[PDB]
Amino acid sequence: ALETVPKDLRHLRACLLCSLVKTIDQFEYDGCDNCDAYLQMKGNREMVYDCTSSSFDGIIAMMSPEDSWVSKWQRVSNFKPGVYAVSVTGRLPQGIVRELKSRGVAYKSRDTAIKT
Amino acid sequence: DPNLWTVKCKIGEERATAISLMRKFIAYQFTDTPLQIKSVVAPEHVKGYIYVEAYKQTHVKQAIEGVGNLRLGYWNQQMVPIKEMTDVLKVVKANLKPKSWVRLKRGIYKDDIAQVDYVEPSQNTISLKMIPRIDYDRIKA
Ligand SMILES: [Zn+2]
Repeated sequence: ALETVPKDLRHLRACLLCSLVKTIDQFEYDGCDNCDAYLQMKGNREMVYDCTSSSFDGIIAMMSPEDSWVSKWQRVSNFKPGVYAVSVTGRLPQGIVRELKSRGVAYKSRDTAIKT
Repeated sequence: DPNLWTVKCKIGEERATAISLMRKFIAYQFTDTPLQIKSVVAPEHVKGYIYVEAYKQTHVKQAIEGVGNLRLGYWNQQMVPIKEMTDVLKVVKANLKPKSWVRLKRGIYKDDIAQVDYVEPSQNTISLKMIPRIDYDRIKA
């Protein structure tokens, strides 16, 4: 859709669960689409900087999760189309990750990149 | 499994090409001439060409028509082996973490190692640790 497309290249962040790369204005107004009920992002800015982090590299133009090898490798087949990444460095604090497992959300590390 | 193709591009324009391609796909997805491209990879370390995912060469050949940026890489479509379908996504250590060591390019402390202390969420300025090198105003006039 036209709501998930980044509008301006400057001031872009990325999520850590589904690695959703968009613009800060969309994050403040729309927020993470693939996971909204379990993350509570729409209607505030502090949580954006709490969970999402700008430390990420790599961009991919994802259009068909159901039929693509990159999606299977990244484990993002059950997500909506959009611009994702391949390496998001970061880790959520010990106050938000706890409730994800209780509600039936498996927290995995999307930082597929290697260290040294 | 789908194949990954390679197309040449200009040096310094990789995110603009990606956003233009996504806009074209979104604008021409409900028409009689859709795009069969699955995905494109634009790694940050590489600069000078981009990748594209599709089964046949005709798909990407007819999907990059009209664009004025990929005109250079239009008469040749190279195919990479299946073993290279996993090294492109690899990244060697983004690169923004506090209490880390970074280097400077401009200023006076050129080619010197420093250390990060605090990061501003505004993404406009960042603190840095370094030992001063000035002469304390004794040599200069
Ligand atoms: Zn996410």
